Amino acid sequence: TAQGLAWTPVGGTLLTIEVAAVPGSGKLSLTGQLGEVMKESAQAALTYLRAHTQDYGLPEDFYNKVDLHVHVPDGATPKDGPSAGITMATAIASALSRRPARMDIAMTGEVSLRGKVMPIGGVKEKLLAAHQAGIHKIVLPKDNEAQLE
Amino acid sequence: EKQAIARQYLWPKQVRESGMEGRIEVTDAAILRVISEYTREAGVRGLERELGKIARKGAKFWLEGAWEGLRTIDASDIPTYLGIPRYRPDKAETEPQVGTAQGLAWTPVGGTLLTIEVAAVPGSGKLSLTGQLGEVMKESAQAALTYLRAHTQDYGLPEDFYNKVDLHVHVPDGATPKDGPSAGITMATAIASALSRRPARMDIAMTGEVSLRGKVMPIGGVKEKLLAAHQAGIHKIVLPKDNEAQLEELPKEVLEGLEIKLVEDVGEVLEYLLLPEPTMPPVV
Amino acid sequence: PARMDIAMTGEVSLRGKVMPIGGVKEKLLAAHQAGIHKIVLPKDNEAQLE
Amino acid sequence: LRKKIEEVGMPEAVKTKALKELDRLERMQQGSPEATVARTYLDWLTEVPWSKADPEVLDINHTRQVLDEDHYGLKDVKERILEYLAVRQLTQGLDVRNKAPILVLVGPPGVGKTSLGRSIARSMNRKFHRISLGGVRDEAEIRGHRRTYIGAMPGKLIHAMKQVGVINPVILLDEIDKMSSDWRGDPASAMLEVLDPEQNNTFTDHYLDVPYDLSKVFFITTANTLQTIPRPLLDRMEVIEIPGYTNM
Amino acid sequence: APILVLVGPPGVGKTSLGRSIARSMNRKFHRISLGGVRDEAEIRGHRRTY
Amino acid sequence: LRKKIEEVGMPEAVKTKALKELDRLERMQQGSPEATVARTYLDWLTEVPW
Ligand SMILES: *[B]([O])([O])[C]([C]C1=[C][C]=[C][C]=[C]1)[N]C(=O)[C]([C]C1=[C][C]=[C][C]=[C]1)[N]C(=O)C1=[C]N=[C][C]=N1
Ligand SMILES: *[B]([O])([O])[C]([C]C1=[C][C]=[C][C]=[C]1)[N]C(=O)[C]([C]C1=[C][C]=[C][C]=[C]1)[N]C(=O)C1=[C]N=[C][C]=N1
Ligand SMILES: Nc1ncnc2c1ncn2[C@@H]1O[C@H](COP(=O)(O)OP(=O)(O)OP(O)(O)=S)[C@@H](O)[C@H]1O
Ligand SMILES: Nc1ncnc2c1ncn2[C@@H]1O[C@H](COP(=O)(O)OP(=O)(O)O)[C@@H](O)[C@H]1O
Repeated sequence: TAQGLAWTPVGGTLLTIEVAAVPGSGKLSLTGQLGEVMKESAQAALTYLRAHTQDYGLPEDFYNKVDLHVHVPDGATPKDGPSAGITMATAIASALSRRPARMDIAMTGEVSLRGKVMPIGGVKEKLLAAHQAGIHKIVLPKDNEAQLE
Repeated sequence: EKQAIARQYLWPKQVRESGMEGRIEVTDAAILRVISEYTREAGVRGLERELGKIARKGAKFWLEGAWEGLRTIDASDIPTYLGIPRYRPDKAETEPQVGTAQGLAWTPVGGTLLTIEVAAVPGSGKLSLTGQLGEVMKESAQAALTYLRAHTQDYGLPEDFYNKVDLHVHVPDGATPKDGPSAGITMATAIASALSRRPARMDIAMTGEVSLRGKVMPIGGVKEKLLAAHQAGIHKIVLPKDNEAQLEELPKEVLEGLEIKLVEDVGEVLEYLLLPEPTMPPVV
Repeated sequence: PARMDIAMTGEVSLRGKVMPIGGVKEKLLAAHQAGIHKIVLPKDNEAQLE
Repeated sequence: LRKKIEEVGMPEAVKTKALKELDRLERMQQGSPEATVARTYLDWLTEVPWSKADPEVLDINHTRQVLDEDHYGLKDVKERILEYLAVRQLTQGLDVRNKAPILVLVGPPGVGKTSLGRSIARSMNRKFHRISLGGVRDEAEIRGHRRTYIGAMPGKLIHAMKQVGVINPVILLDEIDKMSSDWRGDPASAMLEVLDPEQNNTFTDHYLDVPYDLSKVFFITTANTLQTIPRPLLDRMEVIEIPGYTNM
Repeated sequence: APILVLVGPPGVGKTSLGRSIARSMNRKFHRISLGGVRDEAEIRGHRRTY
Repeated sequence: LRKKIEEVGMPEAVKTKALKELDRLERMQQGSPEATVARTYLDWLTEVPW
């Protein structure tokens, strides 16, 4: 489970991403009314984690022994975008490595296959929403430090 | 051309039009920073608006507390007169990376840089193509992979990657739609480097279609791609042989700065871009 | 066997965590017309029993 | 009326138009369908202001002390307003009528737009008047009607001038997004004719025929979006974006 | 040698070239900017009977 | 207009229809919005080749 941040036209919103790793054959299910860009970012994060399978203590062959399921509550609310990349990377790595993720840290950021964190948009609504809900720690891309002013 | 137009015609008009007369002045680096970081347009009107903003800032700072003579605005003072930079220029890499290659794109507002990146993980012979790619570009990827499956002994590729390796091709960023066939070679370089564990030189941009038997076919829009490759600091281009008739549309100082190599076969590209020794352990 | 004299409603998440719903009034009135006297309801909907 | 008309103000073509109704003597005590139109015409002619202005303060430090005690937040919007006002006071003569980067206030509904217009108009100590442009789709709603008709009515700007006797008031053209254009009519051409400060000095109506003092009459426009303003009006503007408010 | 048309993106100088051509041959310069209506009944007028 | 209707053309039924329309236009008073429609219609019937 990891804590993420969204952008509505009337302000920001906390969103929780939770994933499950159950025994299976390697399928990937993606529920919660997700758009196409968000499914592609989840697939990019999973490919990055399959490449670096020894750096983080992941199992050696989870690509054909584990079915993953990525769910973003709630249903009946369509969600899209790509700023959710490192949140899903954190959630998938926490579920595969059986290591708990800290929930008192919000995060946001687009991911690529080399593991590079890309800039995002709408940073001040997300940070105001994270502040007025009681979260005091943020992970942000370095190329968004211009907009912290 | 935008820098020269802003020097000659635009900036004195905006200064005289705002009320200042020679109590304020910009340099050339400030003009190039304003163009590159506050303006994305084919015309010139947004740059005219930005110079108007700078002159109106200077008029307000004159009317708060005046100064003596001339004040020369440098490139550091542009965010103090315009705010947060709202665009990010393209940067060229410098290190040979394994599994990626440097490509060129084309918009109706100017060429950009695009980076193809490919991961090769153990699996069962499945191809994934993400990054909002159209159909022509997916078929270009399939043609490049079939050429590489037919020629595994020539490049040191593994003997059975068609049923032991999953491939994934990603083109950042994931939100803008990307289409066309002009990057057939870039994908063939990236897939071959990802499968054979040897790095690809990021000094060199490249373009051109590919056929199923390995012929580099000509492409379109070469001057915008070459200008964008020159502005980002890349001095080596791989280009199809059939586009040498179109190099005469470039400025002379741009053409002297670029070292252009003209190809017909894909093997000429893979000999030139890949470094001859593996650095990582193989996939399977 | 699941006992059938209990009507229930609620949204489930992947962690096993019941989340609130809408239209509680009409659902409880329809369950009370039919003769069901036992309801399972999420905790965040007790503000709407009023 | 010949007591009323020979007073302070009016130019001399106005006087040649003003000597029209001496020999328009007897058609109003009996009849007529177009008798009170001339009575009302010279009432309009002596009613509009002439040669009386309010002397203006243009100090930006007094403008900050006006704006900050009327609104909370909106500090960057205040600063861009100050920049526009500073370049307004700094230019006299040339390049003040060649370039009017006319203010456009863009934001969602519910933010303070009209209140900023009244606060700007109270900062320069001048007399505010608001003209809404909601359902406006005909040029005679901005211009006049011909006095040769039964119902002849001048435009809204003659009303805005006859409210307050200053030569140069502050007028807020509210909601120019909603100017609907179709076949046979759009008053955006009259908007460009009255709005660009290089042909508005030769403005006229279909009701009155004299030129006007629409020279330093300060203008502010508001909008909810940009994409429905006509393109010949989207060259004389300078947008200022009001985003929406923080919880605190 | 027929009607000349000037094609390109906006922002590139396409009106200032027209003024340069007009002043080079000592004419005068106008600009209709058509498209403000949705009919062919505003290029040609309507008669007095309307 | 009566002379013009008599000169050019016409088929016989079209001629009688145009003459009845002309008499109808002669009975009514001018400037009314009924009269301009009949005047425009007779203008179209006369200047079409028969
Ligand atoms: B990211 O791209 O900036 C982000 C994606 C996201 C974040 C957290 C949870 C799900 C998705 N995008 C958004 O904030 C999107 C809106 C958006 C999408 C594309 C471009 C710009 C902005 N947010 C949502 O989808 C959303 C859904 N429900 C409520 C609020 N926001
Ligand atoms: B090529 O066809 O000249 C090239 C395709 C391409 C390949 C790899 C990455 C990006 C693009 N074309 C373009 O750059 C296209 C325009 C095009 C498309 C189809 C046929 C002819 C020309 N441009 C883009 O896809 C693009 C441009 N800018 C940003 C994002 N995408
Ligand atoms: N920043 C602010 N400070 C103080 N009062 C404000 C502020 N913003 C809005 N208000 C008040 O909000 C109320 C509504 O303001 P309006 O100008 O009517 O909103 P509006 O968005 O302009 O409405 P429309 O429909 O878009 S024209 C007024 O009483 C204002 O005083
Ligand atoms: N090549 C050029 N040299 C000098 N000035 C230019 C050039 N191109 C554009 N401009 C300036 O930019 C402005 C663009 O205005 P305009 O020609 O109306 O744009 P458009 O033709 O796109 O409507 C002109 O006023 C002109 O002064």
